[PDB]
Amino acid sequence: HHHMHIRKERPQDAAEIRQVTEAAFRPVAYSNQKEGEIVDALRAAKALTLSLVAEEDGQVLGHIAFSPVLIGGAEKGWYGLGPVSVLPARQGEGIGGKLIREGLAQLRGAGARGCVLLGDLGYYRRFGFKAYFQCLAFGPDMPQGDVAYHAAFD
Ligand SMILES: CC(=O)SCCNC(=O)CCNC(=O)[C@H](O)C(C)(C)COP(=O)(O)OP(=O)(O)OC[C@H]1O[C@@H](n2cnc3c(N)ncnc32)[C@H](O)[C@@H]1OP(=O)(O)O
Repeated sequence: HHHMHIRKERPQDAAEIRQVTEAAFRPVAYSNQKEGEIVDALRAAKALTLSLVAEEDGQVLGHIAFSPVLIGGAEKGWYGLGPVSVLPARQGEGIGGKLIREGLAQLRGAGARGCVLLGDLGYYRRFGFKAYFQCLAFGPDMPQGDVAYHAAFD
């Protein structure tokens, strides 16, 4: 019962998810510390498409959010990945990678057409993202058009 496992969030997790998110982003120099707010706003708007936690000994160690993105104003089965957050002390152990791979697998399994993200130049290549935006297509390549994240992201 000391094993880490990944599962979908439940309503009872909201405070802890936000605590982990805010801890992860607190020292991030370009962060305006809105990532916790964003997750909660996505949830409030029913736009938190997928929300997974990594849990061990009843504690949330990490979290990932996915939400729909519009392309040229249209819903085309594309999602944005983020935020993803792991407790600072438990980073560099593969938790983030496990959350990302599992989240992508669940999106694909539910009929998604692709995922986009903004982030580190090289890290996300291990999940198939290719290069602003990085993109992972589950079928045809990403259709052209302005990418808009949900209003929660501002
Ligand atoms: C799209 C977005 O959401 S961008 C915003 C991302 N989130 C943040 O910036 C918040 C602060 N940062 C974090 O919370 C974390 O650093 C995250 C979520 C980005 C990554 O979570 P982690 O659990 O540390 O991810 P993970 O362990 O899979 O990989 C991190 C690095 O540790 C390395 N690593 C992990 N496990 C091992 C291991 N057993 N041996 C050697 N290296 C390892 C990884 O290769 C990676 O380094 P690399 O990019 O040079 O290859």
